Amino acid sequence: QANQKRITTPYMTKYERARVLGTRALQIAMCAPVMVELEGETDPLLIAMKELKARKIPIIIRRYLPDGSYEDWGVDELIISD
Amino acid sequence: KHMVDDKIHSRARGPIQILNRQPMEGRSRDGGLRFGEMERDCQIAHGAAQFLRERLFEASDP
Amino acid sequence: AAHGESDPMKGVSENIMLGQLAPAGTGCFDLLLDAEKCKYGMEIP
Amino acid sequence: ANMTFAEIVTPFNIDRLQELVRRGNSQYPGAKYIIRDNGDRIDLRFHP
Amino acid sequence: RLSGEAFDWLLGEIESKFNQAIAHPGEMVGALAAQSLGEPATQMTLNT
RNA sequence: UAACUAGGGAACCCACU
Repeated sequence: QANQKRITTPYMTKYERARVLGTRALQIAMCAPVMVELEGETDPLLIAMKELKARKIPIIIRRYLPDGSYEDWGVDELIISD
Repeated sequence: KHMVDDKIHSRARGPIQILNRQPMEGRSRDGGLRFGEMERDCQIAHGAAQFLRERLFEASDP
Repeated sequence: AAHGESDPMKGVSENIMLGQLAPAGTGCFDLLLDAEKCKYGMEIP
Repeated sequence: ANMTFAEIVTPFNIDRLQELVRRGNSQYPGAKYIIRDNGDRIDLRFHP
Repeated sequence: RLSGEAFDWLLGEIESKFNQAIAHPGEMVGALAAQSLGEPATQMTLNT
């Protein structure tokens, strides 16, 4: 199933954004390079919110279809919820 | 008779039972609160499966 | 046990009893670290 | 002053967390455990 | 009596607020409905 | 020249919600 057969919803759900911010801010707190030009923060969770609004989180969500298949959506491909 | 100094307690990785390695019961033995079945159901309803893993596995008895 | 049954553990209670991460939303999916987009980010000082 | 959050030392917060460890435990905003890179716990309530 | 730009804004708003109301894949619907039925169970009374 | 951890259970009763 290529990008033609890409059948899940284009909107990033609340669960996907809730886990993406968590595991991105956990990486930022473990001294990952930050993708965005931060204006000065110490909270990694606020920096991950900056990267989520910048659509620059380097994470692909593997959405498991219930038959066994899986799609791979980029965060920048997903329309953010808010 | 119900005073708030008699009822306040917190807990963080204190004494642990010997039969299973879960925290103690009651504030007199520095025990922790019970994260019962209905809270497990409520955190299923939130969909906080990482918080539910953190409660039921990591911050209780890893 | 008498019938030799198995448990595929796709449910919620099975993963909670075994203490691993449930497939319940924040957990229904999996996350892949992107290879190309990590080139595009700068190292913080 | 009895429930703790495990905050990871990064260069953004290393001065703040350094000051909270210098306060030690019971100088309220400080800390009680400091966990090494190999998972070794160091108390701050017993004044090393 | 809407105007043309008001009507374009209206269609965009209807399309947005419908796409926000789609059920999210991953939502624990079962526990949600069981709580949605058992929480009015305590408020109901045979003798009221 | 600072020796650094904790230990039980089972029943009943009462109280809080």
